Amino acid sequence: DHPLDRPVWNSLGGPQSELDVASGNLRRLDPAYGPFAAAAPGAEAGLASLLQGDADEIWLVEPEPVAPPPGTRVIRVAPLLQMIADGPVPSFDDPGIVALGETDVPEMTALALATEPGPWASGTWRYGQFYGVRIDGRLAAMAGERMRPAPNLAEVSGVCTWPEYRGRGLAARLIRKVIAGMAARGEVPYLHSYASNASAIRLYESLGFRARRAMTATLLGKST
Repeated sequence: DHPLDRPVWNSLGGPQSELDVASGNLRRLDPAYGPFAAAAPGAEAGLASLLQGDADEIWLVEPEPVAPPPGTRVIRVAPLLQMIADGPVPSFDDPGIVALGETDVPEMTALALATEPGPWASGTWRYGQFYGVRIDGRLAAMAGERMRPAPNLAEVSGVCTWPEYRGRGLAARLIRKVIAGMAARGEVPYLHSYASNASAIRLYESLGFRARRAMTATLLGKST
């Protein structure tokens, strides 16, 4: 099957294998980076073993909903549309977009926790390159890189903008910058949207992404 059919499994067994903290037929992203996990086909019972504290949870990204094995419960199930940008990136020079780094982490963290960038843990900024835009000296918006299911695939993630800076085209410009870097390295961008986000899908289509397939994000917690 395609590397993007199991992006958590494949990234953690592939280019990002140093981020895997589990063993054997379970793969678990270092929690400093994010909440993602995956099981070998047939080995899903072991997912419960990744959930010890009462409030622990794991996100899975698979073609179908993951059934809660014994010791677990489904908290959320989110239909996704997975998209790929495998056509040429038109060049777009945008010097207002700045690379982010360690000194920006407090501000990145505030933005991420306040908006909907997806999961954001203490070390998520280390997952790959992040870019930002600053307005009145504030970090207005950001976007970055995340999973790498194979050497030539790279995920666009962490796209978020403070409400007060929305409607100015920042997200589009940040996505452009991220995919330019991927392009420079000969990598193909991909991303997930919620299937429900009609607006976002149109934005991504306008930035060169096409629908690849439906996927499902499952959030598992401990059974009560």
